[PDB]
Amino acid sequence: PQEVSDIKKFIEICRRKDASSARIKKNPKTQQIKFKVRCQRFLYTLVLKDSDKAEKLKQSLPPNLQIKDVPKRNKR
Amino acid sequence: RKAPAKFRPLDYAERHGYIRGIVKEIIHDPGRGAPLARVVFRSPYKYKQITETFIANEGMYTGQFIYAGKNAALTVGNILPLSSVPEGTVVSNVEEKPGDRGALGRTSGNYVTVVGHNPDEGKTRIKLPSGAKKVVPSSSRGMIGIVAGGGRTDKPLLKASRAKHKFAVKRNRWPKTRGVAMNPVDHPHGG
Amino acid sequence: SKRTKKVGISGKYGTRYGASLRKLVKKQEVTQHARYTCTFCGKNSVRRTAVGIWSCKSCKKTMAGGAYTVSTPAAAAMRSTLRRLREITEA
Amino acid sequence: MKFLKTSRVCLVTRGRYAGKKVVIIQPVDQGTKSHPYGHALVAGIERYPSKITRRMSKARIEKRSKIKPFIKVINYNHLMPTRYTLELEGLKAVINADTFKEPSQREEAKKTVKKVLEDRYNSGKNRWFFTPLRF
Amino acid sequence: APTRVTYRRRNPYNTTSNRTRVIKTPGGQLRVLHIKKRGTAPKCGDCGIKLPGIPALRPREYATISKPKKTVQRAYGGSRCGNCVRDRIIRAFLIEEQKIVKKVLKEQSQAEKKASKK
Amino acid sequence: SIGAKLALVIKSGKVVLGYRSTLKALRSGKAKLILIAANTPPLRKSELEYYSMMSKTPVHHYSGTNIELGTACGKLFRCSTMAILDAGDSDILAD
RNA sequence: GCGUGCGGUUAACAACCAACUUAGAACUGGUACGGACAGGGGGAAUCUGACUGUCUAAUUAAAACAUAGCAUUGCG
RNA sequence: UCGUGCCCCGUGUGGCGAAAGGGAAGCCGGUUAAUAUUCCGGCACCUGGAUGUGGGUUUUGCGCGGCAACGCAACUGAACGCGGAGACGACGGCGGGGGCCCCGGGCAGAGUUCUCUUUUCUUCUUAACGGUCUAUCACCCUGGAAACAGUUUGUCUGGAGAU
Ligand SMILES: [Zn+2]
Ligand SMILES: [Zn+2]
Repeated sequence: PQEVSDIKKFIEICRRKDASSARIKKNPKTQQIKFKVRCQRFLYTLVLKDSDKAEKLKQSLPPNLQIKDVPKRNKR
Repeated sequence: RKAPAKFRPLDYAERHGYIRGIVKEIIHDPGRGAPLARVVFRSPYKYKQITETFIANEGMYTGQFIYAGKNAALTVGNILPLSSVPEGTVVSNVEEKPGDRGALGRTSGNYVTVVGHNPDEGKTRIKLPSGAKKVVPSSSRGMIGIVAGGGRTDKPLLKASRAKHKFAVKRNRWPKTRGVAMNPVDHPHGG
Repeated sequence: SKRTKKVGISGKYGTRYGASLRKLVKKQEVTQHARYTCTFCGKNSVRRTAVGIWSCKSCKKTMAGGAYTVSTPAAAAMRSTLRRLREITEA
Repeated sequence: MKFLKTSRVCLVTRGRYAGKKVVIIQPVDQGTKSHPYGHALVAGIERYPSKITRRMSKARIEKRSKIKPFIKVINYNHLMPTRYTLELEGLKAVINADTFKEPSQREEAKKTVKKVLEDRYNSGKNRWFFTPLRF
Repeated sequence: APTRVTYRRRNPYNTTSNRTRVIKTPGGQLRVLHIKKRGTAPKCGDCGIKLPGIPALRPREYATISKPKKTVQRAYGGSRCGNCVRDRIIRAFLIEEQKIVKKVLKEQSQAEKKASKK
Repeated sequence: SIGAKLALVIKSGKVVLGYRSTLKALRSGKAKLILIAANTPPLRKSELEYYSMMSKTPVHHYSGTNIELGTACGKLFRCSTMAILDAGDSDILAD
């Protein structure tokens, strides 16, 4: 797993061909949001403070990339 | 133990001039009371250099240049034919015949004294550590000086464990049971 | 503060092995455990590593020496007569 | 007298250019604020010209006679000065103290040093300076 | 809480290839983890000191890391230390200068001998 | 006699004791004499001789060790090489 | 919040934090106080083997054997 | 191409022999009546191969910076050589780190409660793999130390350059 700190590099990673899926994890107790994109070798996580612009980053994300919200319970 | 303690084979460089080596390590040889010296010489016929193992004479040190050959100087650690040294010189690892890489005067604190020369028949009279007199060919080699580690036997062993540690790596029979303590079928002294 | 009258370093052996044998071994232990002055660098750091092997902790020189002393008197006298013979041969 | 003067040939003993031969462009014996010790501004050879044999073509000779230079502020303790001297008029004030404060000035100075050193090497003189040290 | 642990492999003996350390899992359990032997620092070929700037790994781990991490940008870098390299440079220069001096002296003596003979 | 001359230079003249200060003196070119101990390493001895040849400085090979050279200088520490910068009232330079 | 040029060693002072040993004193119960547990009896000598160690698995553990030390013989 | 040859090199000889020696690489959670570092889920690693993209280098052809120790994502390297690792005793005290043990507060749950006890007990966890910032030894630069200094529980270090 790798942290991405640059929004430009995160956008290029999300536009990579081997980016199969992506998910959004909301941590309201720490007031933060995590964008996790699954690629071939690594899972890339971008950590942001929760905000309106942090929500509109999903609009700048590619449309063909499937993006899902992480639920409160990880049902098997 | 890694290698036997021998001179270089008697080659053209030692027969006609001298060849230089460098002493890299002075190491402990298990089962031997004397230290060994690892000396690196050049090969006169190829680019790779050759590592030898000598019995170290006293006063030899790491980084020292030593010289082996007919025209080598008379300095401790140098290897010379017996015809190249004067009378009264003591030497170590003296060859019985030219080329067997050392036979006489090898243990710690021991040496062989050049008593005299017979240049007509090319012979050298030498005195051995036991006191014996021997005649060898004058082309036999020897290393100038006395074998290091002298005075080893002066210290008492003081303990059966120290005797056991000495002889375990030497393979000699220890402990020794007296023949008179045996039965008549075990020893002629038995009974 | 001196702790023993005469045994010295042989006091580790207690009452064992005999007084004469302990006194005989004491000389060798004292000389083999003493520190010596290096003839190469001048520091008092030469110590025995194995029998006949003496190394300097400072300049890392290893020297073939006596079993329990750095030099033996036979080898020192031998160096003197070797120098004499070399001078005679050269001159 | 003093020997660490201009046109003095030295050997660099420390750093990336250890074992390379340099010529002193400028001695700074009293030091500066940036380097408060005796030091020198020197120019030297990073990559030596290759050996040239009698059967090589002209193109191969021209390829193998190329010299890669470098310039350096160097402490006096990291130099081994030699009895050789190398006097080149084209290297007069080729570098100074604020040359090393700007990357383009370093490139222009290295171009000048390369040109002058290649002229001297093609002259056939000072062969000890252009042969590498073996160690 | 259960505090005692077991080996996770079929070797039951405390050999040099059976080193373990204790971890606590996200499941709240005390467990062992089998670990490798510590890597050894590379050492200078002349003096034997540990070389600064070089990682200490098991021997096959050096094949996975890039070249500038395995060496120092200097002649004999990653093989000899800086003091030994400086000694090599100074000794080489001085010995070749002495060879030139000896050759000059030998030529002068040979010329003097030839003049005396002629 | 060289010990008496050395004591006179310590009393009256100016010296620097040690390898790095000796090299700095030779680089400055104001060194009048160099003394090298007998047991100085041969590489350092050759380096000091080359520096002194390039600066035209006389070299005296002191027959004692660095311990003896320090004692001759009057110090309680060893000294493998030293530089005389000012002779003082001694005639050590006239030899 | 950093650079100098000074100046002073009563910080011998304040604020906060922390642990286990050791010594001394009063009072008090008593048939017992290392209250169970755990845990040398000691001394005068003689013979004997120097000591540590070893053996007769399944009747003998020893003045037996070994030992360091000493002495002799043979071998270049 | 006299086309059916010539040159270079030297080191010897193979195999078996360790589920405690040496050795490429996997962790956590869950799951069965019975297997699990092997199954499932998530997240990784090693070895070998092919061949792209981006980035790098180069018109001063094979990088730049630092006095130096050396650094940085790269940053050519055959023959033939040198070196390091693999790779190493026993014992003693001292210092660092993990885990365990111990203590205080807080939320939640449980037990005790004639009286007392803001009480006694239980959960309060964080893997491999990575990133980043740090951690004794040692090494480098300045400088030149007797009124010797630095310093460990243990007296070693310093003009061969200490503090
Ligand atoms: Zn030394
Ligand atoms: Zn080194």
